[PDB]
Amino acid sequence: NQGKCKDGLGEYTCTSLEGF
Amino acid sequence: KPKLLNKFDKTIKAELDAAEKLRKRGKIEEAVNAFKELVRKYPQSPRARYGKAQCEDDLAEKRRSNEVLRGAIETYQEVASLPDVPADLLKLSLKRRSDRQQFLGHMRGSLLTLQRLVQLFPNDTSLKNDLGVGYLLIGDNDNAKKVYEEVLSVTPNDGFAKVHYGFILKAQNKIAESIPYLKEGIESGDPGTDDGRFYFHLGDAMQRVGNKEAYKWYELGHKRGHFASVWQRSLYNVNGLKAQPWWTPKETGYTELVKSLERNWKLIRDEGLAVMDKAKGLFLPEDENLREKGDWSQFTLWQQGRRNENACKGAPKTCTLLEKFPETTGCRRGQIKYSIMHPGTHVWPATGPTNCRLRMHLGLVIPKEGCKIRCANETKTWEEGKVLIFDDSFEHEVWQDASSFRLIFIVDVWHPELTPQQRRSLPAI
Repeated sequence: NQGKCKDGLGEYTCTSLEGF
Repeated sequence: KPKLLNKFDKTIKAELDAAEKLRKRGKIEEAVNAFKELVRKYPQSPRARYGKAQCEDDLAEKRRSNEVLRGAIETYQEVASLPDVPADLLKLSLKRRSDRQQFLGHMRGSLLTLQRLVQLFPNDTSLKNDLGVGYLLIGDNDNAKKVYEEVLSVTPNDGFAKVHYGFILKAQNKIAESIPYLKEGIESGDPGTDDGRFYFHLGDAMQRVGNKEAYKWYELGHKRGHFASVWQRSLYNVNGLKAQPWWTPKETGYTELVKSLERNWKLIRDEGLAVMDKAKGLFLPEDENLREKGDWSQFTLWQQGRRNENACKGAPKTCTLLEKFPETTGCRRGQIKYSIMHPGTHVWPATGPTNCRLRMHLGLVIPKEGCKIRCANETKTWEEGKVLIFDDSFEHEVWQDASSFRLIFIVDVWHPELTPQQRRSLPAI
């Protein structure tokens, strides 16, 4: 999403996943 | 009934089935070995290969291994690379490859697989929808938008495509246009449309356009379990955390941090003013489409629990002071930042992304009138040298109608009920 959810919730996903 | 067996595989169905049963009984040891024997014995069999891959996928499950899942991802690939692969099996194998790449975090790879799937199956609209998700996940909203336009042009009633189109429109500030798509897609009841992401933004779009319908949808989203409450609509939550719009320092337990901020507020102020004067470019405009109007910029010292070295060269004493408080410098779901807001500014009602932080505001330069902040149903004012604390996972709104700038210092902290383990493990936001 190459942008971050700082003050709001505007990105499709706010996190980066990597594992279990 | 999925057709997974090509002509040759039909001749070895007995061995294939025997092996699948060992997988379905959790004997991933034995199942891996049996499907391995079948792959050696029948190196061209797609179903044997798919069995190997499914067992590799399960083994990466048990041992929770990126190398393991990467192997399974190649084996799903291998299935697709064998001759005479049945279409249903081809689709299953590549779809799971894309999904497991995403589950691992390889969004670029997933995207590649999804493009392949759409080339292979040009009439499958769910695959096209899935491709749009891949684009969204890499932050490529332009391509996502075209994909969902194509879906709708063929199947204008597709609810999944409706909600996602409306999401993209809303994110682009096309608020009014966004509303009918989010509403109709939610109302479709189709698979993947019952997602709090679309309730959240449908309500927010309505509020921005002054359509009183907004809280109706908020309530519906809370009815379907997506929000903690109508007033607290964050989506990256840990349930079971105390929920109130406004906190006292005592209630939060971070009494020592409040003391340090208030006792040393003038040093923090002066360092921020010095950056405003000599390095104003370090203040960046708010960039999450939260303003109706006005000028609002922030100078960030920490984000996702990582110190910004250049920034802290500009506020060195403030960063040194803060380093003593891991409850904030290690809040990987918050920031530490100066915030300047000028007259003529109105921040739309808005919600933060996580209930895992509380937000402290230290007043640095506060005009005597014109500045205020509402959280939930209560509006408050800042004070120079004093800390306000609110849970920004509740709807909040800000106004700046003074005759000079308002400067505060924002210090996010882990929600106090969160346990050390959670603070180490929660993904960063």
